[PDB]
Formats: sequence, C-alpha cells, structure tokens
Amino acid sequence: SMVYMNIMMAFTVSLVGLLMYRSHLMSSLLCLEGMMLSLFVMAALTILNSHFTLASMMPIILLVFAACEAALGLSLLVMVSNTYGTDYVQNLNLLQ
Amino acid sequence: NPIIFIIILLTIMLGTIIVMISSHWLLVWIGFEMNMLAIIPIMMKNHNPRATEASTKYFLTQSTASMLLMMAVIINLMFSGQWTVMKLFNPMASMLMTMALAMKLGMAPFHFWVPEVTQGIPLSSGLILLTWQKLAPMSVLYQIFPSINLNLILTLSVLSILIGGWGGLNQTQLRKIMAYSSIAHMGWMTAVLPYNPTMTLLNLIIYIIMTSTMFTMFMANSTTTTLSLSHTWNKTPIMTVLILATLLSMGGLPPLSGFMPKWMIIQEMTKNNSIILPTFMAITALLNLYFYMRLTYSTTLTMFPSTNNMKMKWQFPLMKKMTFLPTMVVLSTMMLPLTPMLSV
Amino acid sequence: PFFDVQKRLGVDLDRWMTIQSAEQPHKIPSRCHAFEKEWIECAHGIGSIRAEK
Amino acid sequence: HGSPNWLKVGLTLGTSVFLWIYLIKQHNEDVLEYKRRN
Amino acid sequence: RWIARTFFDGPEKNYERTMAILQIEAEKAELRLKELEVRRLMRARGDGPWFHYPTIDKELIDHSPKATPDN
Amino acid sequence: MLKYIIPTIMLMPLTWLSKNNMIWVNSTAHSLLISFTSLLLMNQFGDNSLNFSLLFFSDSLSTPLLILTMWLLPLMLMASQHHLSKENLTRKKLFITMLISLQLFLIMTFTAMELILFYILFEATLVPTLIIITRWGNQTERLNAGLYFLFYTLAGSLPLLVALIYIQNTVGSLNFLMLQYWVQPVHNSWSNVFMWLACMMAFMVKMPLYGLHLWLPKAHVEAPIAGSMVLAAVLLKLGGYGMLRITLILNPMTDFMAYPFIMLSLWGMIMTSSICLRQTDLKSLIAYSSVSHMALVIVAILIQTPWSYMGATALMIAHGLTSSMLFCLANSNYERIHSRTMILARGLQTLLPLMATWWLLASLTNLALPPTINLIGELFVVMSTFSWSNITIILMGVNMVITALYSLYMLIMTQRGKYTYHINNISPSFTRENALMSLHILPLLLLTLNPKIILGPL
Amino acid sequence: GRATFQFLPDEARSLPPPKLTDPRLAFVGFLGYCSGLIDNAIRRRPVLLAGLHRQLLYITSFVFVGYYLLKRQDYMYAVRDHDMFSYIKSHPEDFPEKDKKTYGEVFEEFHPV
Amino acid sequence: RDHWVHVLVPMGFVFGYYLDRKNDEKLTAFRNKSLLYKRELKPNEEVTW
Amino acid sequence: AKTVLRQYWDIPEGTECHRKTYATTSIGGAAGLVVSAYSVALKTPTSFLEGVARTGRYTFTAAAIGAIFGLTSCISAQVREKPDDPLNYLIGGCAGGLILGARTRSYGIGAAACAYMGLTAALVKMGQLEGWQVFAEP
Repeated sequence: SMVYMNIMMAFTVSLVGLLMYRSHLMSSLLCLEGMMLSLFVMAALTILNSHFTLASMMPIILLVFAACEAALGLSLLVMVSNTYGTDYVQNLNLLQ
Repeated sequence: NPIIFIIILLTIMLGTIIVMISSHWLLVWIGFEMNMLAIIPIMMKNHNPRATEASTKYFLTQSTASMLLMMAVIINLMFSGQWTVMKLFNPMASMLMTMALAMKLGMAPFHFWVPEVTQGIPLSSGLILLTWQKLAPMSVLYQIFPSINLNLILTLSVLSILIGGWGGLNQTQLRKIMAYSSIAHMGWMTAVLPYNPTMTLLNLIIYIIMTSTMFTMFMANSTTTTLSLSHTWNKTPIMTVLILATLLSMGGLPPLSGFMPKWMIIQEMTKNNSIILPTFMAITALLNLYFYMRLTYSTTLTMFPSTNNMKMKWQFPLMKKMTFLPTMVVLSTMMLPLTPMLSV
Repeated sequence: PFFDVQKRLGVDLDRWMTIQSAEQPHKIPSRCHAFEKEWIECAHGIGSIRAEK
Repeated sequence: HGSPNWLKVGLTLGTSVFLWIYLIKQHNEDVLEYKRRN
Repeated sequence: RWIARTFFDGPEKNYERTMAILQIEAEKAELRLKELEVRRLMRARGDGPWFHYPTIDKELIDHSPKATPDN
Repeated sequence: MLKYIIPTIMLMPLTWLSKNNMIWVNSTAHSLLISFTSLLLMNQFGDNSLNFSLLFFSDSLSTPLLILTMWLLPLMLMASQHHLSKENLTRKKLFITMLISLQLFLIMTFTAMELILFYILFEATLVPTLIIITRWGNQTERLNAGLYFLFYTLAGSLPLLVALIYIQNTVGSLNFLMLQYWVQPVHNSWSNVFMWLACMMAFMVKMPLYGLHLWLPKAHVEAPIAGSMVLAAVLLKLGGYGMLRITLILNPMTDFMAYPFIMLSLWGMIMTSSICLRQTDLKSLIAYSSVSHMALVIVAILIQTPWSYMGATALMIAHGLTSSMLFCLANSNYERIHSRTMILARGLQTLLPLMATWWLLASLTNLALPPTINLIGELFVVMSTFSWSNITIILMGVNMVITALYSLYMLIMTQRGKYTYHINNISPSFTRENALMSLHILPLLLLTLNPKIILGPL
Repeated sequence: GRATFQFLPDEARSLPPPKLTDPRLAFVGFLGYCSGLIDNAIRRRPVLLAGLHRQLLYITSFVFVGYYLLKRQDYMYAVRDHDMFSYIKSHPEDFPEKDKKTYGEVFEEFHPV
Repeated sequence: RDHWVHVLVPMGFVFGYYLDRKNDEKLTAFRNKSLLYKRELKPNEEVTW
Repeated sequence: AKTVLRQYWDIPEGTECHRKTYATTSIGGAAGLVVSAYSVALKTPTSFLEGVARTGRYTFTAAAIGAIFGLTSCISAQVREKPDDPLNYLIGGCAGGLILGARTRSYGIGAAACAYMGLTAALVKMGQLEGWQVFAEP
C-alpha cells in the first residue's frame, strides 16, 4: 500500500552525492549504516504478513554482517585520522 | 603473522565458492560480502599512508556495490517469492541488478575503481588476487543471463574498450598500464554474453593465464617504464626476450595465442547477423596495442643502460608456476580445436 | 559457473528456505500456498523458454 | 665428485613409472572397453 | 621416358584424389547449414536440450495435511 | 607440400647445434639442397588440375611462384655477413633462425588450400619482419617506421575476418577453392559494395595504390644489415597475390566500381615514378621504382580476361629478381663509402671495373630489351588494356618514357671521375661481392628460352 | 546432456578411445619439451642440457593430462551430433526434401564482360 | 664424431616422405570414375595407391 | 526514447520540412544536456549557478546542429527529383557539421568536422535501406 511507497522513498538515504561527500567522512559512513533499516524494514514488512514461517530468520542475519561490515569500515576511518587528526574527504594524493 | 596470513588468504577463495555453490539469493549475498571483508588486510601489510588512503577508496566503492544487490533481491522477493538464482521477473530489478554488479567488475562507467586502487599499493607483489574479484560476479552473470535489457549490457561494454583504450596512452606507471587494458579485456567478454554465454569463459581462462604470467615477470625489481630499461644488460637478457613474447601474444597477433579468443568469438558474434558491432570493437583494440608496442620499444632495443651498477650475484626469488605459463599462453593456437568442448 | 556440487552428493546446503511451500516446521502454510504448488506443477520438465508463453 | 640432494632425485624417476604404468593399464583396459561395450 | 614412372603419377591418382577429398567436403559443408538451421533457430520451442533453461524442481514439494483447512 | 616444410624446419636445430664460426658454412650448405627437392615433385601436369594431398596443399598449381621463395635463405646469409660480424654468436644464431621462421610460413602460404588458412598465414608474418626492422638497423627513424609498417597492414586485414567468416556460414564453407563450383553472383546493392570493398582493401595496403603507399619508403629506406629483410620485403609485397585467388571468383561480376581503383592506380603510375628523379638517397631511389611497375599489376588484375594473366603473372617475378639485385647493388657499395647519398659515390667506374656489367645488366632489364622476362610481361599488359579502351596507350606509353630516363640516371652518376677524396674504397669487389650479385641474372635470362614455366592457367 | 557434474560421464564407453601416436599428443608435451628447456634458461643454469630429472616429468605431465583431457573433447562432439540428428529425425516439416534439378532449368544472369 | 649435425638432417626428406605416403593410403575412396580414371578390369588403376 | 525515432523515421520521409527539423532538433538538443552534466561533475565546480561549465557553449552548440540537420535534408529531398537517397542525405553531413566548424574557429577543425560527419551521415539512412540491425538476436 502506501506503507511501501513510504518507505521506498526512504531508501533514498544513499543519495550518492551524500554517500561520500562532503567532508567529515563520518557523515558519509553515517548513511551507510543508516541505509540499513530501509532494507531491514522493507524485508520485514513482506515476510510477516505473508506467512512464510522460515524466511524471517533472514532479517536477523541481515544485521549481523552489516554491523561487522561497518565496524571494519570504522576501523580504517580511525587510521585516516590517526595519520592526520581530521578525516576531510578532500584529502587526495593517489591520483587516477 | 605467518599462519594467520594463510587463513585470511584461504577464505578469499572460500568466499567465492559459496557464490557458485548456491541456489538461494541470501547465500550469494554472504559470498562476496566476506570477500570485501577479507581483502582489506592484504592491502595493508607494510602500513604506508598511501595504502591506507587507497583501501578506503577501495572499501566504500565495494560497500555500495554490495548494497544495491540486496536491494535487487528484495524487489523480486515481492514478485512471486522464488529465491532460486534465475531470471529476475521484473525489469525494475534486473536494471538495478546489472549496473550494480558492474562496479565490482568495474566497467567503463563506475570508472576509477581500477586505477586508483592498483596504483601505488606498495604491495605490487600481488594483487594477482584481483583476479578472484573478476571471477566471482562472472559466475553470477552465467545464470541471470536470460533476463537483461540487451542495451545496457552492450552500452557498458561498447564504452568499455573505447575508454579503457584511451585511458592509458598517457601513462608511465606500469601498474596502471596493467590496471588499464583490464577494463578492455572485460569489454570483449560481456559484449558476447547475450549471444551464446559460453565462449565467454574461453576469454576468461585465457585472461587469467596471460595476466598472472605478466606479474611474475615483473617481480624482479620493476616499478616504472624507465626501470624496465635497466634490466636487459644487467639482470638477464633472456628476460627481455620473454617479456616481448607475452605482450605480443596479449595484443592478439595470430602467430600467438591471444588471437585464439577473437577468432572464435566473432564466429559467434556474426552468425547472428550483427556485423557493425564487431567491426567497431575489432578496430578499437588496435590502439590497445599501442600500449604494448612503445613498451617493447623500451626493453628490446638497449635504450640507455646507464648508472653502472653490477648485479654480480644470482637471483633467488620464487617464480612459482612460471616455467609452464609462456608455453600455454603462446603456443596453444594450434592445440585448441576444442578447448570450447571441454569448457562447454 | 554453476558447479552444482549439492546435486551430486545429497546434502542440502540450503534449498529448504527457497520457495513459499517447502517444509513449514509445524505445517502452517502461507496465504498463497495453493497457487505455489499449482504453478510449480506447470513448468517442471518444460525448459522455461516455452513456459513463459 | 657429485653432490646433489639425493632425496628427490629419483622421485621424478619414480613418479613417471607410477604415472605411465597407471596410464598404460588405463589405456590397455580402455582399448578393450570399447569392444566390451560396443 | 625415365622421369615420369621413376618419380610421380598420372591421371589415375591426382584424378580421383580430387574425387576423394571432395567427398570429405560435401559432408562437411552441408552440416554447417544444418547446425545454423537448428542451433540458431530452434527457437520458440526450446525442444532439444540446447536452449533448455531450468525452472524449479517439483520433487521437494510437500503433501502432508498441513494444519490450515483453507490454504 | 608433402615435406618441404619438414626439412626446412630441420634446418633450425642445426644452427645453434653447430660449433663456432662454422655456423655460416653449415647453414648455407644444406639450404641449397632444398632447391632440387623444391623443383622435384612440383612442375607436374597440368590440365585441370593438381590438387595435391589434403587440406594443406593445392600445390600452387597454375601459379608456381614458390621456387623463388626458396633461393633466398641461401642468398641472404652470404649477403648479410658484411656488417653483422661484430655482434655476439648468441644473437647471430637468432638472426638466422627467425629468417628461416619467415620462410616456414611463406611455404604453407601461396598454396594454402583454403581462404581462411591463407589469412592466418597471411598475418603469421609481420612479427618476424618487425624484429628485423627495429633491431638491426642504423640511426633513428627506425621506431616510427616500425609502427608505420604496422597499422596499415593490420588495420586493413581485420575486415577480412569479418567477411571471410561471413562467407563460411553463408554459402556452404570456404574451406576448399574446389568447393567453389557453386557460387551465387553478387549484384548491385548497398551491402554488397562493402563485401567487395572490405575483402579487397586489405590487399591494396601491401601492394600499394598511389594513396596509402606512405609506409613503403619508410621500411625500405631505414633497413637492415645489407638488405637482409629488404630482399624478403619485396617478395612479401608480391606475396599479397591472393587477389588472384579471390577476385577471379567470389563476387565475379563487380567491375561497376573498379573505376576508382583503375584511375587512381593508372594516373598514380605515371606520377609516382616521375616523383623519384630528384631523389638524393640511393636506397630511396629504388624504393619508388618498386611502387610504379608493381602498381601496373593492379590495373592488370581488375581488368580480367587473359592475355593479361599471361603478363600479370610474369610481372610478379619480373622484378622479383630485378629489384632484389638492385637492393644488392646498393647493399654493396655502402660498405666502402658509409653514406647512401648518391652525390658522394662519384669518381667510380675506374676503380671497380668488374661490377660495371652488374650495374648495366640490372638497369638493362628496366629498359627491358625485349627477349627477357620483362618485355614479355609488359607487352601482354599493353595489348590487354588496349582492348579496354584505346586511350590507355598514352599514359602507359609515357610510363615507358620516363623510366628510361630514370634508370640511366642511376647508371650515369657513376661515369664521372677525379674522385677528389677517398683514401678508402680500396676493396676490389671480392669473390663474395660478385657471387651474391650473380645467381640473379643467371636465372633471369635463362628462363627466357622456354618461359612456358612462367604462365598462369591461363 | 543429463547426469550433471562429472568430469566425463559413464556413457563415454562406446567412444573409440583416442589412442596414442596422434600428433596432438605428440605436440602436447612438445611444448612441455620446450618448457623444460625454458625452466633452465630462466635461472642462469648455464647448461641448456641441465639436470634431466627436471627436464623429465614435464614430458610425463602434459601427455598424461592431455590424454585424460581429450577423452571428453571427443565425447562432447559425439553428444552434440547425437541430439541434432534426433531433432532432424522428428519434425519433417522443418526439413523438406529438395527437388533434384539439372542444368536445364536455370537461366542465370548472363553477364559477360 | 660421425656428424649428425651434417647430412643426417637432409635425411629427414625420406622421413618426411614416409608421412607423405600415409595419407593417400587412406584416401582410397573411388575406383569408380569415367575419365581414364577407369579401374575397369585391370591391375593398373589399382596399383600405385 | 525509441518512439521519438518512431515519429522521426515514420511520417515525413523528405517532405514536410518543418516537422522534420522540429523533431530532429529534439534528439541532438537533448544530448547537449548529457555533455553538460558530466562537464559539471567530472570537471570541478564552476561559477555560482552550476551548470556553468568552463567554456560554456555546450547546449548552445548541440541543438543548433539538429536544427539544420533535417533542414538541409528536407529542402534538398524534394527540390531535386523527389526520393530520399544516400546522396540526398549526404548533404546534411558537411554543413550540418560546420556549426561546430563555425564556432571554435576552423582551418584544422571545421573541414575535419565537415569531412568525417559526411561519412557518418549517409550510412544511417543507408542502414534501413539495406535493413541493417545493430543490436539483434537470432
């Protein structure tokens, strides 16, 4: 119903201009963990009314990697501030 | 450190098996999730501040390219609820599928994943490990194959060699020259995938061999093209003759065996009354050869071995499985009447 | 490529949690259980290219 | 004098004779397995 | 006189050799029109197992009296 | 070829297998012995036809052309030894092996039994030639000329594969030229232009038109040790003959668009020989002679109906022997004066009297003095394109005029004197210098007795 | 095409087998014969007739593997034609019988120069 | 020594001529032709195959 | 989309010279937006009202080309002999290309804009004239 349009409008918390930009890179890793619960909820509304009885273990497992994923990504974001003190995505040295 | 370096390295290929051994979209999500978890240490090993500022440019590019895939699963969860790996039953899903997965294999859009990582990682040693990540999603496009829009998979592939070609004539750093022409050899195989999706794997198995044998040749000292001069008269002059043979083979010249794919792959591209499509690409990989000529014009013509430094000692690296690579990567063109009946 | 190890040696790595009508631990079906079993009955030996039409 | 390692020198000479005799017995069987089947 | 029969043949070998390696071709160049008749154009049937795409296996379905009287 | 390729590959593990400086005498000894065996089974009869063994040979039946391909490895080793003998034996063993490796693929070429066996062997060259161009030259403009030799030959030859694979799955299979009995004609369309044009244009890039000849005075000007692949590159140019195999059949009825290939190559003929009389580099003087009366065959193939194939075949091996020797006349007389500038070599004809005959009997074959293999070739072309239109005697006649004033201008520059300089130039044209300058005119005027061996089907 | 995930299935018994002294099997390993000579040439041997025990077991490798590889290559063409001829045998409406007409029927172009 | 480098290598001719004969002994399809080319009654068109 | 071509290739065919060049400036006008969007993204930030990409003249150029690109054809389609031909539609190549020749001055660009555009001009209508199909299936 309208309970899916909101929330499919709320999947646009990626929006890629604000998925790596601008600086204070913690603001970009924020919406990477906040892009979940637009997948954790959008799955949970579908498994639950339509009684699948078995696929509802999948929303439990959906958090378990994305927590461990983002925790890894947060380890490296200390290493960019361990060498500097500021994350500041307009750091660029290795050209392309 | 030594034992845990295997267990990290072992699970990289264990991540990609579950991608292939699966009948269920949840397991192919886990499959190259943990590959993006177990590559990040290999980027690091000597802790240099470009490498830390390179894997983090590697990282989030393969976090979103992960994340759109799970979006593509949950759309056709709503439509008919089957989770076998097959056609995706929705054009709004398959469109979001193919150009999500085009970042991990990086095509011509989703551009600078390929040069900005591979350049300047102080681990130039290998980084042959970037052949698994070209191998996992190709094992996903073998099944999804009869559900695509046929325009997007070509438009990412017609742009592939036209922009992977031009990108590297303006280079010296031979890691970038290996990083370039790695989009180009992803251009020939996905231009064919809608038409008879085997005789795609023929191009891939050739591409693993010819690229793996290129890096093993590079592991004496070689960093830059000017350093590729100063080992003919110093290290071994037989190395200069070998490094000529593979490049001239990888350009696609018919006395060698990099002409083995194209010769066969046009047997499939026409026979389907599509003629203006191969004639564009076949003339496009011609200035993919002007990398290699003008690279062979460095080492094979004695271009200035100055700064007298003698290597009066022998060499003891490990050139593992090297004696059998330029004997199946050059001389196989007569001996393959059917490689495409073993692999088929 | 799709090796399909789990068809050779008879373990189910997954498979059970794939379609809407498979096992049901205490036998409580879905809302469209009657049409899953009916539709899978249609295309079994059919090679799915004629099943679409 | 000669000084090899004297350990593996012969393993290469012992693997082939293992391989060839396994090959020829697999070949001399399969040369008859055609007529045994056809 | 002693050049021909000492070295080579006449019109009994290199004639009816062209009858012999032109009957290896009329069974080569007629089948390549029948691969492309069947392979390229199977088409809408998918009958022979070349274009055969998998769907689902109906062996794993259940027939137990599952506890809902109206499923 | 039953086994001509099989002995000439056995030449290759003989060179490195040998001793020290014996490597010159061991290779040239056995390489002459094939010339009996090359003649031996070939030149048989003869009336429709000699299919030879299998899918590997149609014996080069009506176009012999292949005995000349086998003179050269025992002709170039005696020529190359002038300034090569300062390098290592490990590279002197290389330069003999790739030269044999060039003769290997030419032997399965010209016979080839097919059209797709032709192409992969038509392109199996250009790798061992390019190694002789880039390494082993002189000072620079090797490297761009190493790239101009590519990218004309390779840009054109890739639309062969698009068209030859297109025929293989359209009408039966191309695998035999004798399964070409069933041939549907090719009418006037907008796709059948390109089928004709892409199949033809890759042959034009080797035997040049007036356009796209821009690579031909690049590789021949800057050139190896003593014409050592330049003798090979003149055969390789006339080894793009395969237009005789294709266009006789396989779109037979398209003369409708021959005209931009006629007029470009018939007016270009009268100009590209005229543009050479002011040359100052001696090896570039010959390099434009090779443009002009090679391009006379291009108006001799496209005009069909023999009395031209009588002559168009005889012209392929007319200057196969002439233009080879002229390069050998210039690969000599450069070992003594270290410039190829034609101004500098004056004061001659007194110092080296025995080679005055070698200048003239070279340049008397372009004047061509009718009982040779030359004016039995041109006077069939002249009497052919007369019957196309009468007006073509004018341009082709002025072709005969200017090349008379052109060939003598290279002779008469040596008939002067007083020499002004040159404490060097002592060597009185030694026994090798006349031996490899012989075996050119010795078969060239010999075959004029019974030249029925040099004829097409026809 | 059935009996999935085999290297080569059971039903390949009635194929010849591809016995030896075929020139491919001579050629497979001839490149290995070339490869072992390279194996010395990389390392500044400086022999080029070095240790034969390294120069052997390359010959043993390619020939054994290449033989065991070719048993499925000849199978896969044998299973290719086996399924085509059956679909030729059924459906005669897709395979008509052409009429035999000699050169008394055709009036071709006729284009002389 | 006995110089296998020398004239033993042109002895590959008959070695190559041995393989030259093995094709025509399996290219033995037609004794049935009509242009002399007969193989009519005689032991002439049978021999040299 | 493809239906723009289904109103381009369908109705006019040489005649009706206003609706021909009204629709054939839509496509070439639209591609000026595509070259504008990467020239503000792949190129760094321009002035205060992006897209203000560096030299400008982008959509100023592209729609002007497709404005004449029917007009050079549909005039010369009917006035000569009344088909549409490969030599008819060849004429729209050169002077159609010379818009890029007129701006950003010629003598090294403009004739090269004239020459190569005339090559790719006539082949398009030649394509359906032989029935050419680029992205096909068996």
